[PDB]
Amino acid sequence: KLHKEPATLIKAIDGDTVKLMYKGQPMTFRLLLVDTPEFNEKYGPEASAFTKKMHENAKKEEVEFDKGQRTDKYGRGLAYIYADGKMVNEALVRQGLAKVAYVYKGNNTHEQLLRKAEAQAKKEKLNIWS
Ligand SMILES: Cc1cn([C@H]2C[C@H](OP(=O)(O)O)[C@@H](COP(=O)(O)O)O2)c(=O)[nH]c1=O
Ligand SMILES: [Ca+2]
Repeated sequence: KLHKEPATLIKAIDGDTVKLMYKGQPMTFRLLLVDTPEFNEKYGPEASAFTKKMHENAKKEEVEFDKGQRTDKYGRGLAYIYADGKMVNEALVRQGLAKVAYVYKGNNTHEQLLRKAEAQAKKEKLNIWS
């Protein structure tokens, strides 16, 4: 029911935002359903590094919008972002580098997937959960 669409990296930003070219236009994307620590907070650097590596090493980046709001109040695109088929949002949670967060009704298709990842991260006492 959701669809992956093409994009190309313009620039890594931090754990939960990235600059991508989408339909030929530069956009800042904010990753749905997650919150990484800000760069100055604990695990912030590690979260940014993690996403910078995923995004930059990817051959193919893709954007998947949910069923709701596609842009937030700051004009950031709201999407699930995939790096060579692997969801960055979920990877962050699974590594304990983000919390599931900002779960608004109707842009929450992958909520349960991410919560499962968070439970596994917490069980493994990874990073934020250490
Ligand atoms: C993830 C997400 C954030 N936002 C807004 C809510 C928060 O508003 P406030 O700025 O007023 O706190 C902010 C959190 O983003 P950041 O975590 O990037 O700051 O982004 C949405 O509106 N929709 C979303 O899906
Ligand atoms: Ca954040």
